Amino acid sequence: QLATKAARKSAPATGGVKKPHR
Amino acid sequence: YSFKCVNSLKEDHNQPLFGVQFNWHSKEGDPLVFATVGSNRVTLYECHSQGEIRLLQSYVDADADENFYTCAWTYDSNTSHPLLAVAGSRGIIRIINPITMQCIKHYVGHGNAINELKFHPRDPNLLLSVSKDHALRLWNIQTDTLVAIFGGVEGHRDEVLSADYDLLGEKIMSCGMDHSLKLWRINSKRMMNAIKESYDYNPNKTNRPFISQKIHFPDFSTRDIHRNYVDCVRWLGDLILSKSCENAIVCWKPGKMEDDIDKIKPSESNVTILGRFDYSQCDIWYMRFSMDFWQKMLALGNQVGKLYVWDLEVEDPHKAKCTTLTHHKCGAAIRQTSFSRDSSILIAVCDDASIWRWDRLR
Amino acid sequence: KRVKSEYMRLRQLKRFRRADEVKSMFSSNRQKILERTEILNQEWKQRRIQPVHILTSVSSLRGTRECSVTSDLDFPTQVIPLKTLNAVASVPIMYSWSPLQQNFMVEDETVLHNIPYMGDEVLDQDGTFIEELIKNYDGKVHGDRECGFINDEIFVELVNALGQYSDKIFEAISSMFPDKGTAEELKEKYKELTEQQLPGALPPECTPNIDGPNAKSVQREQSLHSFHTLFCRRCFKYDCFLHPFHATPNTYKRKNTETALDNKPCGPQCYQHLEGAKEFAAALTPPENVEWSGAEASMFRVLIGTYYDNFCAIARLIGTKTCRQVYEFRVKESSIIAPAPAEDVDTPPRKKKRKHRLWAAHCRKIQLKKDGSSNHVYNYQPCDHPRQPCDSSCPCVIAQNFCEKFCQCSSECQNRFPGCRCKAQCNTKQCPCYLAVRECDPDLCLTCGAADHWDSKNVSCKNCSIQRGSKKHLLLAPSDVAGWGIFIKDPVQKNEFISEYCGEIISQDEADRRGKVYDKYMCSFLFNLNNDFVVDATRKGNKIRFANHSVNPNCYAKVMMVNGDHRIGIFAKRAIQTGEELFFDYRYSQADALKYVGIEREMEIP
Amino acid sequence: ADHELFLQAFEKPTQIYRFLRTRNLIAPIFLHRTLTYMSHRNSRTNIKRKTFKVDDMLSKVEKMKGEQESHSHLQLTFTGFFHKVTLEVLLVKVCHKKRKDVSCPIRQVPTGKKQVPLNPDLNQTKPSLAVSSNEFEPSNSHMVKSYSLLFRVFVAQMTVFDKNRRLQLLDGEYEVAMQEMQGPTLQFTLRWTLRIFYQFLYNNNTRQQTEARDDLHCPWCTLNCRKLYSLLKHLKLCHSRFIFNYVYHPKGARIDVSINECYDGSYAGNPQDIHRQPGFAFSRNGPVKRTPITHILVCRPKRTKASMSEFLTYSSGHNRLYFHSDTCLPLRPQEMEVDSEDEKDPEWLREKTITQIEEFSDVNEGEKEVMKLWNLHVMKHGFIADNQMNHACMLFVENYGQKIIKKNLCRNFMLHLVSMHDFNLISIMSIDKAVTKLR
Amino acid sequence: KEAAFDDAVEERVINEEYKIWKKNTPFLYDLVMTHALEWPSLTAQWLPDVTRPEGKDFSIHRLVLGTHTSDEQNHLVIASVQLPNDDAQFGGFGSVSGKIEIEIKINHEGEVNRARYMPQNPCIIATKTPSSDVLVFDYTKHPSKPDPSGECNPDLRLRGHQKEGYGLSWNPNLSGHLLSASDDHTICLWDISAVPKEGKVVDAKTIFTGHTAVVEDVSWHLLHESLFGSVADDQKLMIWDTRSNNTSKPSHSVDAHTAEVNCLSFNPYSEFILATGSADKTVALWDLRNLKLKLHSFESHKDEIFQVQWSPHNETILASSGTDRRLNVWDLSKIGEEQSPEDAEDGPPELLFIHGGHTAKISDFSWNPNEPWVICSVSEDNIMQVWQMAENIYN
Amino acid sequence: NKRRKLKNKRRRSLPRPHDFFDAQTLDAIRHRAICFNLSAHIESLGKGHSVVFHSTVIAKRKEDSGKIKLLLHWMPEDILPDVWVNESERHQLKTKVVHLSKLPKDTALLLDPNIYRTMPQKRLKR
Amino acid sequence: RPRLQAQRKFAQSPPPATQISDLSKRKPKTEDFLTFLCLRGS
Repeated sequence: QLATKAARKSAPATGGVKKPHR
Repeated sequence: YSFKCVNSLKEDHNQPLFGVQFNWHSKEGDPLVFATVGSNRVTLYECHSQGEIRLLQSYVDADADENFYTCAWTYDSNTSHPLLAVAGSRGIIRIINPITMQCIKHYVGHGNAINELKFHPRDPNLLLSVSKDHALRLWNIQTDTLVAIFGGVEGHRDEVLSADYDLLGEKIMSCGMDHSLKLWRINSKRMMNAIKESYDYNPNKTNRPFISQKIHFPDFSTRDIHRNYVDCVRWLGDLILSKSCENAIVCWKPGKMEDDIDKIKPSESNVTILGRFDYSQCDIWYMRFSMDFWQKMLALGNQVGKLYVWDLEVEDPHKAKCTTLTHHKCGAAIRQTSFSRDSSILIAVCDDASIWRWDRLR
Repeated sequence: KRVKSEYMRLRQLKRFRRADEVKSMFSSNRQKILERTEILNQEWKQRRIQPVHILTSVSSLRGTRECSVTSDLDFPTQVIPLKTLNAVASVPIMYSWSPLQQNFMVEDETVLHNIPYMGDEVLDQDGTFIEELIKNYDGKVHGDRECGFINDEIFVELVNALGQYSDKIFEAISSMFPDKGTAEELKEKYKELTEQQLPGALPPECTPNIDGPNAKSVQREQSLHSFHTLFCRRCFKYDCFLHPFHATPNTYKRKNTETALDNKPCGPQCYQHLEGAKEFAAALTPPENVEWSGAEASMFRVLIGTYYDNFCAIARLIGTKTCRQVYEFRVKESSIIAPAPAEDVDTPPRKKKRKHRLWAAHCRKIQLKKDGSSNHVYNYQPCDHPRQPCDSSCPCVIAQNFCEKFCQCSSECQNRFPGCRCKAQCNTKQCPCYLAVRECDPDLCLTCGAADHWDSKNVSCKNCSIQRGSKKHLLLAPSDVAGWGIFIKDPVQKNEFISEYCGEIISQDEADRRGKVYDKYMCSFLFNLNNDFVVDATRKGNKIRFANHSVNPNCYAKVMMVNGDHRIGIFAKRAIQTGEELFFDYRYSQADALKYVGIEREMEIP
Repeated sequence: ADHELFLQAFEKPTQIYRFLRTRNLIAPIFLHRTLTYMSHRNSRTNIKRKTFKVDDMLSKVEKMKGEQESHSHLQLTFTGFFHKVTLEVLLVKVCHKKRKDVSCPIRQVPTGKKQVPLNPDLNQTKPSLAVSSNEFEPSNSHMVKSYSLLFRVFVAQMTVFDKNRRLQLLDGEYEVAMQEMQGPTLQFTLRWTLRIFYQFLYNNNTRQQTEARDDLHCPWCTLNCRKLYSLLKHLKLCHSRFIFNYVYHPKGARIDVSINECYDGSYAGNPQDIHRQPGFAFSRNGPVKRTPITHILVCRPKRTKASMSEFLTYSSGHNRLYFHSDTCLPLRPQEMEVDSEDEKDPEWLREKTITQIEEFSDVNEGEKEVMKLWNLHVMKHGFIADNQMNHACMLFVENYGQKIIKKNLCRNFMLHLVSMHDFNLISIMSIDKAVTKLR
Repeated sequence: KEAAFDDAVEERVINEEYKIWKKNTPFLYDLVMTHALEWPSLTAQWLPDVTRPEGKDFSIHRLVLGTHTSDEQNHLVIASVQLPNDDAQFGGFGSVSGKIEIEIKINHEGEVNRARYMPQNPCIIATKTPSSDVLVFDYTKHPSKPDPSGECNPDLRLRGHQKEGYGLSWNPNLSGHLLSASDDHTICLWDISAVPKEGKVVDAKTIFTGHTAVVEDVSWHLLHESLFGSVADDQKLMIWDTRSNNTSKPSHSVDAHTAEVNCLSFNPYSEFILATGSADKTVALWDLRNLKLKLHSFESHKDEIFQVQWSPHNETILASSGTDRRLNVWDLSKIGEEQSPEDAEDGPPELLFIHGGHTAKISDFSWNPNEPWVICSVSEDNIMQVWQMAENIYN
Repeated sequence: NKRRKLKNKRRRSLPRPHDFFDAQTLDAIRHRAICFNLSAHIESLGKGHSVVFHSTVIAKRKEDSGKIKLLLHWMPEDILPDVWVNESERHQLKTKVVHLSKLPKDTALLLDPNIYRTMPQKRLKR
Repeated sequence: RPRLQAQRKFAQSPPPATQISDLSKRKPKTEDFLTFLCLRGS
């Protein structure tokens, strides 16, 4: 079951780390 | 045990009524007076002999659309004037003085419609309000301060429907749509200290607001009595009476038959049913029953207009009695019944905005 | 089944005697009534009250409406002018709730237990919605299938009477009663009837308290069992309201040698200073029959596992015995004890780990594994590696998350996190934590002041407010858009912490059910936390729940990680002064955004 | 369709303005001749100098011309009274009302009386005379508003002087009548010794049509607007509770009118007074404190020219009423202060934790009590960092040191310390220190 | 009773009138400013100095104000105000932070009945109190932050009176000379020009006891240093020429109006013109030359009149304030000018303007220097207003 | 802004602002207006801006010469005073109509208490 | 059926566009409407 999906308040977020020093 | 229909009336706005309350504070010998609330009006009447009924006063609200639901008579200690209080769908509490024909106080704070109002049997300044907000509120109508709020983490969960005081005014029963029945105490030292403080508060003396008391946990609760809505409860000494849409009233007591009411621990988990009362065609909710002051008779309306009456004497509940007074005019529904301080007269209201009077003949 | 047939058979007697009893009850109750009512009446006899007068038409209104009542019987009709009432001001709708300052765990609910009521007109054509909700819960509602009632006493009587002639009876009882609904309870009652005995309040292996009279010598594990099984390390509390208790015990390695170990005279009855015990202490590396109480014996057993070599300290704690007596008792009792492991670690390498760019390399590996579909953030859980290293089978490694300090990963794990080092504020883009959104833990960043000033209320770090919880003062009042709203008291700059968004935490599917009812009324409080959990503020939370929606708001929400837990923070999008209302975008789907929230408050400026 | 709706919809506003009309004609708010679009009014100009030191001279000569003349006792005889007993005559002086007086003071002094015949008739005479000196005095010109004569037998009255001190009585034979408490009367003698149309809409459900008469006059307040531009401006600004449209019917003018939707008119005084209990609201009999606010409404008008084609304010401070978070009750200005009604430790949580702890059965009291005591103390302060723990325990026994000694449960406290040290938070250097500090 | 119902109806009628006025304001004023205080005030006075910052479109002015709290601490306050100082400028007109801010606060005992600054030194200010004395202060000697304890140095208070009063005036030409009038029916003159031993005790140099009723007002002469007038409830205006040595017999005494007199003032430019307002709802004027001729009467106020002030920068402009919740501005050059019937029904020609802002008794009002056509008004509703009348009315 | 577009601020359905006028006060105004109109007859005769009075003879005075002045008092008993009129002018001023702005100021308030009031009505301070 | 049915609360179940005089007609609808002619604009 669980076919339906309620509307939730969602705040996305993503992030890298760094580039090594050269 | 016999009543006869001597008088009946019908309103003009033809909107269903919901309230009847005889003024049980009348001194010995004064005329019998009562009131009834309809869609947006309140009406007063006085009972005369030979079945005569006289219209005294009326009030109406036109600022907004609302349905009045309930009322309660009281008096003023300062000057001993009759007092009335009303509420409706808008969640507004009004107090009216019929001597001056003017509203003297109004109270706000609830979020949804109000379902019932009752007063402390001993102290006239305490008012209990039951709302659809899952909360019960207690007001001191004299100092205009709010005393107690019932509800919260362990309160009701859906639209509390009714509440009742004990005969001595120190315990309360609450019932709602969630099949749950709960007990609440007032004797506790904390509660009485809170009331005493509420009687002493001057806004000009302190910058602080009055500190109301919050109560989250009941003294006892259960949900096993009924498998449907419960919308009326009544104390009977130490026993409890309740009804539902299951076409039957039930009387019971908490715990075992040996369990004293005052020794029940909060973690109690057993109940003892004692008896049932049978009727027919109660297939809707929001209908109420009533008892006389002397606690010797019981009356309840019916959907198709019939009446059901029992005695509260030693008559065993298995076959206590079966009394059914009937008339052929109206069969829409009967919401509430009312007695006087004595058992002289009984009053009922139909769903078609009509009033019916029955007069006792021993 | 004929279970009811037997129930009535006994009920004939049970109802008979019960009848008598209830009669004895009635006579008692009716007596008390007779007293109480009388008392009330007496008080009512002490009052005088004014009578009411008929309505008199005041000249103040020459023209007004009137009401008349028709009489069904033979009476005339009276007419009376109406009386108007003064107006009062209403307030928007609200529901009950309680204040909160953190998240709260909630177990899933499987039974409806209540049926909502609509306006009685919407469902007149769409009654199907009730059946669809029923199918969502699969038809389980409390009260339904009750088939009467059972007090568990008649059930026990029937079980005793229902002799072999257990399984079928239990199944029938479960089917006929939602209260039991299981044969496990039937077997529990069967066992209770067969045995009808209990060892006591303490567990089956009775463990009386040390401070009680019933002293009994027991080994260390049983004495500390409850403490080890009940404590939660993360919040430092017993029975945390936001942590499941499934975790390993405190049976972990530790530094075996952390004491001075300097021999000296402990006193007159000193364990050392005597050639017998003085040499015996090293060897184990005439006694007296003192009154070693069982509580004292268990105390010695527990305390041996704290020093293993200090008789002076142990005897100092255990006042009953003596240091020399303690050594003698160890020679008597401790001589038969089992040997200890005495393990430890060294961890020499410090040089190569300094560069630490390989940590960024492994971060890049983790990211590139599922970089494209990295939208699926996962809840943190401490990984356990008893023998194997933190390889690709590591629960944290597969989870695509770093290893917090609570993990069992080795002290030199490459999957751990190094921590911040910034100097001025750990708030700008250059900060490592600020990039991988986190809050500097007060055990790692010793530079930004996160560790410092834990008791005081002034720190340089701007990335540690949520832990310290310095929210701003907020006022409540009706909003200018819909219902209530929140207003700010004092001015605030852009990109500053405002407050958190607390509430109960539930599973995704569980939140789905509540969404169905929330949808019907077009009002909701459900906020998505991560890929597994959803936070609901309907029944608990704080003021922030009232914030309204706007397409060009002055605040924005951020999902952040703090000490392994997800949190939600609100920050300002521009400079805000006194008395303005707060908004942020709900990020709904455009169709649902228009369906639910179609108020902009402003027309097209151009 | 119950048209009583339409009527009832438009009945409420009209009367209001009607009342205001009668008020405005007598209680002006501002001169209509100063209005920018009413410039045809106020036909005069500001061009004038009028030095002051000559204005007196113009008056000094004028007072000479103003003094035309002045008056210079009285005697009157009463003829027989007539009807289809002694008489009474009184002199009443009315003075100006003062600050402490609620009404104009009056002083009735009798000058005398005479015995008149009881209902005499004409031709029977073959007489009483009243003579009045200068009872009034010049100084009274400062205190007395007026004088009057009163007659009784039966009441009658007359007045001697006008507002300008002009005597209203000449000499001659007068016949007058009197009332009691044609008919009774008496006699005596005295001797000094483009067509415009309107449409009313009701949301397209119904409408009414009328034609204006005496056009260019406001049908509500009767203001005379000489131009369609000024008329439209006045209607759109003053009577704001309606909404108007200009249609330009070829007959000269046609206006369609509808009811305003919002018209956000509400009490603008102290916002708190709306929720005061009746009897105290609008007390207006004592100073009251309230929050500061600042508005601006006029900065730099443009003063553009008239244009018929066109016819087809920030805040600072708190400007609303605030409510308590839990009880939804109004908030007093002083109650708004540093009290933030929010802290870390709710009481319901403190009760819930204890009741939940009591549920477990495999635990003796000696551990439940310690667990509750430690948990409550932890929630009191909210430790979050491991380094704090060394101090935490130190403070714990500092607060409950008396209770545990009273409870006789220090052994379980030591066991708790051992368990904590097992979890790597306490050091062996502090385990004994707690017990040493205990005693 | 019937009074409550009528008051209820009036409380709504007034609100409707105010709503109409606020809607119609824009085409009447060139400037409208409003600000709400916490406690009400009974004083109004513009300090003479003015500062104007370069590179901006506004000037800065300062205002003196009192406080009459219910039961709490009382304060004497001085605040700043930013008035637009441009013709093209039109945020509202300037910055977006704020245009009004308090800058000086001093503790006080009791409320403030009256307060005026000394022209010779704006720092020194006088103060009437509910007590039977007068206080003097110099805000430069005290911190802006009030002392939490309460009362502080009185700064050389005075003595001589027995009841509270309202009269207060400094001598424009002679420093130190000041006159006060109170319920004692007396007029007290001090000279604080030189008091080496202040000791917070200085007795009135002279006392005059001409009026028998309660004295209402007193004001020095605008050119002479030995002339002034006295006004009381006796409906008598008395001219007191000092240095005659007669505290009982004045130089002149006449009856002004048929009611008690409330306010009196002198024309700054002319030497002889005097203006007076009384409870009679009438405004009168006189000349020092001859006093037995009431020169003219203005009849528009519907209740008592409590304040009159001559306009600086203009020789023929005057203002009147009363309890009618209205303020009038009159013109003396248009006396008796013929006007059209509609102009007549609008009002008399000599009436120039009427303010319609305040919704209660106008407690106080004040002109200012450094600005030609602006006045500040204060009412008991904690309401302060600053406004400029539209230019097109004149020229 | 220094110079923004004309006033423009609207949405779909903003909250209703709870108008202040109640029916309780509206009925009082209705009754007052009805009684005043029946006592003034302005809408029928005064065109909404004039008040009417009806005169009646009071006293009959004869001058020493061939003149006879008669006193007149008007029915509404308004601020107007009684006036002497020559007998030759009789029957020409039986009823008078006057615009409202002309009426005496001091005694014009007698028509209605709501015409103007001092809201305190009892001043505690000066 | 019995366990699925919802619970019910209640039972089962002008030509003349005359002039502005309409204003004078609208307010005084009772108690002797004046002008004796507003009845035309009903």
